[PDB]
Amino acid sequence: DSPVLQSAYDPSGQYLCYVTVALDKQRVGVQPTQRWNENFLYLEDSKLKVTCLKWVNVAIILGMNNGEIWLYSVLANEVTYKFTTGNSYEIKDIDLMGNQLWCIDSSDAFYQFDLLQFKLLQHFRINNCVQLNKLTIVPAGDSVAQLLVASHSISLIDIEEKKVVMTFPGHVSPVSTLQVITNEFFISGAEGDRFLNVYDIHSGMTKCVLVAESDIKELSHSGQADSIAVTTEDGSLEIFVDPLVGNKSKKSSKKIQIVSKDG
Amino acid sequence: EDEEDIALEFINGEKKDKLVNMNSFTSMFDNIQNVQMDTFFDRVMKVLT
Amino acid sequence: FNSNNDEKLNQLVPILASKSKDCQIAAHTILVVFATALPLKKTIILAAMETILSNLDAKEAKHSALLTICKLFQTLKGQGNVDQLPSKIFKLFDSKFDTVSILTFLDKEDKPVCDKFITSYTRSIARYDRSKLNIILSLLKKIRLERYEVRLIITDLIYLSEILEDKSQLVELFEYFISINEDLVLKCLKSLG
Amino acid sequence: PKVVREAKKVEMT
Amino acid sequence: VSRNMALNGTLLSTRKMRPEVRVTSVQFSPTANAFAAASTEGLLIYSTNDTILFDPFDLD
Amino acid sequence: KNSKIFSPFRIIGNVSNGVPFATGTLGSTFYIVTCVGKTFQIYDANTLHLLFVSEKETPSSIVALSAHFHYVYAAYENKVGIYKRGIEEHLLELETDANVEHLCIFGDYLCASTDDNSIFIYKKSDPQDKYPSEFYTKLTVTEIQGGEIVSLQHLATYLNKLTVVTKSNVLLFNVRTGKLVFTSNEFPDQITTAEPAPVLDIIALGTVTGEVIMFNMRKGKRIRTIKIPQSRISSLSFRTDGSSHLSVGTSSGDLIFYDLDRRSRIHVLKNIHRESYGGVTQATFLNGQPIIVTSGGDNSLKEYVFDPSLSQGSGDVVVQPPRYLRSRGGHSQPPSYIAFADSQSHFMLSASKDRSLWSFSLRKDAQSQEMSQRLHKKSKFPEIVALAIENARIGEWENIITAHKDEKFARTWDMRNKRVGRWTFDTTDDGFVKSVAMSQCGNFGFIGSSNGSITIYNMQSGILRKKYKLHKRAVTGISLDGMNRKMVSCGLDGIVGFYDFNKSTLLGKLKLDAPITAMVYHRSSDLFALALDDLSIVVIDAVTQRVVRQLWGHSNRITAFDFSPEGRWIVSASLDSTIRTWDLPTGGCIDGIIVDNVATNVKFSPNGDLLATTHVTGNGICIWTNRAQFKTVSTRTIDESEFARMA
Amino acid sequence: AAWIDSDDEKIKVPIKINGVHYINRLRSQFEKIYPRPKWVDDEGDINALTKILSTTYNYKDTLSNSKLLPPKKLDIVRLKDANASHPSHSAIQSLSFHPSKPLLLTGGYDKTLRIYHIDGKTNHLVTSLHLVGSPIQTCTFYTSLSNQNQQNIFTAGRRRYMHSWDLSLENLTHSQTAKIEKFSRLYGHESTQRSFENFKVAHLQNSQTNSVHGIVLLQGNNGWINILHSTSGLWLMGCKIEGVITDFCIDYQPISRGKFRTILIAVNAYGEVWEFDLNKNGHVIRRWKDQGGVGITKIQVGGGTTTTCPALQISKIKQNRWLAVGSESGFVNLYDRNTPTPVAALDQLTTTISNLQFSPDGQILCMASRAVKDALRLVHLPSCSVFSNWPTSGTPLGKVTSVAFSPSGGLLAVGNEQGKVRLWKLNHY
RNA sequence: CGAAGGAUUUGGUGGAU
Repeated sequence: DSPVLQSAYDPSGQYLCYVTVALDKQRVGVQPTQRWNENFLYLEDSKLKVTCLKWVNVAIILGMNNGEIWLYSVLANEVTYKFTTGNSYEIKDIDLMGNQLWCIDSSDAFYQFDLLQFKLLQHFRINNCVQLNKLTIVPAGDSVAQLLVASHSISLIDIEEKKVVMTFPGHVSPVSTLQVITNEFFISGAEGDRFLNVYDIHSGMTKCVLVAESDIKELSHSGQADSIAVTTEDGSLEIFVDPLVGNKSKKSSKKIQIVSKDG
Repeated sequence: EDEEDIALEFINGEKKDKLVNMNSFTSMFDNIQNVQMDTFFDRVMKVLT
Repeated sequence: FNSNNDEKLNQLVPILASKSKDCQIAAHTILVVFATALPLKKTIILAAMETILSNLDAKEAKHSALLTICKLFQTLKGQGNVDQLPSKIFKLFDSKFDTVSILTFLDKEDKPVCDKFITSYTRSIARYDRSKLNIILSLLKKIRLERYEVRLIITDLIYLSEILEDKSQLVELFEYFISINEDLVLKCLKSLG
Repeated sequence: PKVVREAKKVEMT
Repeated sequence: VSRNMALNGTLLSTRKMRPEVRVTSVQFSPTANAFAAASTEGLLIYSTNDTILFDPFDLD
Repeated sequence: KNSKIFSPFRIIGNVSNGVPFATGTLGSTFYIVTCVGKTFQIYDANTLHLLFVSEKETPSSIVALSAHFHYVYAAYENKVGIYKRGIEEHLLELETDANVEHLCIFGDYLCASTDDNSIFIYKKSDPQDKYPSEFYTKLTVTEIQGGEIVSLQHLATYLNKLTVVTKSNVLLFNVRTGKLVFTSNEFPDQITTAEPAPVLDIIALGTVTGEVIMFNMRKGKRIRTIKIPQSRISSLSFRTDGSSHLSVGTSSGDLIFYDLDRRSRIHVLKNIHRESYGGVTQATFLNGQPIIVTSGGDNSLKEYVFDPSLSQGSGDVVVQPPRYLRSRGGHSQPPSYIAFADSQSHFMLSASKDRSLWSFSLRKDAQSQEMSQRLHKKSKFPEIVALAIENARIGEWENIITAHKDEKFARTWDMRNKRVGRWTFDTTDDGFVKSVAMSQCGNFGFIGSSNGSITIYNMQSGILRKKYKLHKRAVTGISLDGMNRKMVSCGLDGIVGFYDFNKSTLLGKLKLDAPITAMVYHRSSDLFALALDDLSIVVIDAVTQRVVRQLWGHSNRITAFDFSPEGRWIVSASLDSTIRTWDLPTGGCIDGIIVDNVATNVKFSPNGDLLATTHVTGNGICIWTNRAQFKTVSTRTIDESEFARMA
Repeated sequence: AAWIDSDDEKIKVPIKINGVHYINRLRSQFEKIYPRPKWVDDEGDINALTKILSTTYNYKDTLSNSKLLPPKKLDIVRLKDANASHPSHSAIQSLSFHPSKPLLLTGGYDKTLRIYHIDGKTNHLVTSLHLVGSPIQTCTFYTSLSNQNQQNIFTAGRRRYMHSWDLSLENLTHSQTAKIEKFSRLYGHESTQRSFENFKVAHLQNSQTNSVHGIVLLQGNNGWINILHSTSGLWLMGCKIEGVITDFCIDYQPISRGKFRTILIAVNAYGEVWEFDLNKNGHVIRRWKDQGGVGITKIQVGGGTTTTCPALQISKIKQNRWLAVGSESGFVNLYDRNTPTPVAALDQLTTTISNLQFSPDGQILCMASRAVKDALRLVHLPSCSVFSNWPTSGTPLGKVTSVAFSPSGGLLAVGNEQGKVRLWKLNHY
């Protein structure tokens, strides 16, 4: 196991925000990837834990197990504002598109928030969603018209209709990553799995299944399906080159490892 | 001043009290006959104190 | 016998109304022993007084009740431990125990530890009774109240000066706190204004 | 001897 | 050999005495396809004649 | 979607899905009907022994169950089926798309409430008719009249009156005339449960904020108010044994009992059902007994009984606490692994994400039991990822081995004793266990480490004996022939290891194009199949150490696969939600299926007549019948394009 | 009757009977099937206590709100071992948490200073330092009270020299080398000192200049306590007692804003207790005896600032209210600092006491003995009564030889002769 | 050896026999 419970690069990839446990308390810190800062936000409650971590374009949104969302400005090193949901259920996932902010609780309740207005816009429940371990907002224009959600399978829901639109057979294990690589092409990954399913949104057919040498922890995509970088649970980084161009199952082309001089 | 200092003052303020064990009220039955029960309550307080 | 088994004590909780004096003081003993054995909610404690003070008519019952009353708050060990009594109970308490009776209660050298109850009583006086502020001064001299009990008593009197008109008994109370632990008075004033 | 509390067989009526 | 609950072993002058399950004798058939076991109920015969199993040899 | 080789018949291991269960009496035998997804199950209250099941699965999940003598009413989507002894006799179809929500049958009337606050009324065509079939009229309650309908209830001594209870308040409708006759006063709190009291004109009502309201409808006023702060009522039921008692279910899983005469609490049962699964979904006193049945969404049905008072006098004062008497349960989460216990095919072992190991009986008895985890001396363990069983040495020492998630050691399980064994097996290479296997003789256990090491222990003494270090990546499969001579291993590194177990030497090494995921070894035929990462199944014969058959067609990773007991067929399941039957002699797919839920595990029975499969959803096990065991089956290769079009 | 039907009265149901009468017959029959019960018929105050018992079935006051831990039930949970990431090869002779950062320092006869990042789930090792030929009988962190940027580790063993390891700036982690210094000059008092193995670190305020700096205390051959400057190492003053020095403990008495005095408490085997004023050249200011003391082995203070609960600036300096005195017999006399008479005479342990340490708040006393395995109990203060639920016979402690409380979070570390540091967390904190 | 004890007896219910 790694001391870093959660981490996430900024969109530019120049700054990394990570959360680690100091004694019984979690602390959140930020470091500059391109090149030390000794300032960490301290959670005063041992019970309080960081469930979600999301950068904003210089604030970072943190999902709490308490059932509320904190907005953190790293420069001031203080929580500027806390968005509190009515329920106390822990937030499972968080995503953003400008002012739009969508989160999901352990009750599988969708919520909508506005950064500019600091208000809870709408909250709703959609049937056939028994768990929601992942939330991702489709990048359609400048507004949200559909949402990709996955706990064991993957489902597509329309905000206006408040109903599911399409369903994709997902992994047996809980889904860990649901990043959208390009239009009508989003990658999926599950905990303790070496396989990534590339699904077509419009059609729903598995275009490709990318295979890692070991269980995949994190996923990073370059450009528009140009490449995908996946961190393996064994500590190695695998790179897939043009995975969207036998054809069903592809393996990583380049493998990167870190080892000390001693060995 | 700080709040945690006030909390530590509260903790400092708390004082011990004589805890009750199984063998603290056994002797009462020995001297329960022909006793004014006001004195019985007084003895209960005395042992409790 | 069941002190160790906290679960069994809880089931013993569900398991005074009689006009007979002997029956009321019998209930007093049961409440006193159990409270030290197992801590209870202040609502239980406050509700207990309302029963004790409802039919408190015999003198010997009053004496045993007052000893019981003081004990219960000493068992209380939570926030609001020394907060003011609520209005209905305080009116009930003073009616069945005049101020002079309590002043005599504090007079005796063998008084049981009651500073938790006394401090909670003092804040009740300031909140509800402006005439008895002088009795607070006499009350404080008789019993030495522990530090944080003093701090809260300084805390509420500060609001009195801002709200209540300046009075001799009001400043004399402050003058008393100027006499004892002058530095602590500044701390209360520093934190509050 | 402590109070015997037998889990007597219960058949429905 | 048998699954009859009546048979004793499947699961002062009077002998508490009932039939028991037992195999008196056994031999292979010279055809090398079956073997018969003498028992209380009678001569049981077990054979491989069905040969519904798939047992390929040197297959590619 | 239809298999020419397999056909479903029943699911194993599920007692209740969370829908409230109904109760009824057949003569002197009382029965409980419980919903199981798209089917139901009737149990005898005297012994809880299964009696009958639905002949066919409903196309939609059952929402409400009602029982009346020989007939049980099940509602699903917009149509209500009348069932007798588990058979379909007459189906009721509503004229609106709105699905049914609640059911009430009194006298010759059947009342059905839909989501749109519409109540449908039916009458028996004949007074002596066994069940209501004719449609009388439709009554709809508007928002002004009241809120959404909480339930449909009928109080005793009411001629042709339906006591509809809504979220806002209670409403009375005369179904014969179809008119609102009485409207109850508005209640401050949200109503959640309603139950008719035995006494006349009083109905118990449960709110969301721990309030029980005993509304006398004749006088139209509150009678009593029991307060349960910080709770919501889930079920209500009164004791009809001549003793005035009341039962409160709550989402927290606590069952409370009040004595209305004395206005006191008798006893409280905590956590009888899990809160996360809805706690006490339903709890009912059996008519005229001290018997109270309880159920929940955790796939468990329990019963509690009130013994006679131990005091010769003041028996009401001295009330014995409710006592556990009998119950069933099953997995509270979908099973992760399955295996057939014995050759006879009477018992099956099951492991789930709930960290619990169960043994499910296959026969009508439906007996089900937990594997006791109490350790031997010389919380639940983490979920299993691999398991092997063997039966030669049952009753002498441990005969089961298991590998736990994120666990460096394997635990043993004794089938005869139904308790944990006294042996634990370590990988000894700082690696997690990824494969577990046992020899046919039952003396040896094989453990595969994530670091590529294979450790061989002894089952009876639990002592390390042999260690083979060939694989450099995780070992995903181990198998030994019946002769205990040649052992086979596979690893994620893409190689297949061949050993002489007797002499401890290399017979050979074979490298495959794609990494291997799993292994299954057929001892009789001496063939073993491999699930490769390239979405292919590779069959290899140990004797000649060459690839024998390669199978293609799966569109995604292969979740599970197995050999037929005859060694002639392999059936596999993959993440593309398909089950394909492959005929090894011709090396082609002969049948294909499409499952709504991906089949996680697939296992043949020892006899071959039966096939057990587990899916991603559902707390039961889907068991299939092998039709080739009753007739011949063609081996013509299935059309791939048509099968893809079907998917 | 709130409601009346019109249909029932009009309709005539054949046996022909009118509804309302027919309804009455139905009411009678059901009344025959079940008797009418008596509860339906039924429809400051003295009944307050009766009502409140009915409202709730939970009667134990919630401990989450209470700031004082319960007297008799301790909510303690075990976490991952601290040494698991990098095991030691000898006994854990001493333990010490960093005053602010989440680090746990270990030492022993391995001659290795292993510092771990205590998180409770991984417990990885930050760095290590081997001191060739220098056994470690005791090690401790030190943070200057004035310059918060000054960190330092002081270590000593059965040797006539002491090692100091500077951790200021980036020396702890980034530096490829360790800045260490050897204190080996006693300035003419070498006869009094044979070894540095027993030492402690405290703060001394030079009153005339108001400057505050660290001091290093040592145990001498003949009742001698030698005091050295923490950084410069110069010999400041020496204190003498009579009989063989057994142990000494340190107390702070604040005087005014920014002013405090450092009192040194030393005890003899007799229980004779000396108190030196280190702000006045170490002159005795009080003398007393341990009531019924004999074979004394350890002395400790807490409830305020101390080596286990150091302060981060002058204003956090607080006076300890508790004082414990161990013994070979296993008695632990307790004194309330607020001849003295002990408040209690704890006697649960039956072997020689070796470790007495209070919680940072002074609410718990942990006594342990190295003589026998699992020799450890926790006493609730001021109740002076031992906790019962923990430890149990199944609790792995071994030959307890080191104990430490984290400054915050209520974490407990207990090392044993086998080199394992086991970690527990107090739920109240 | 050892995460909030160990060992012995015993009532009843459930499944087999």
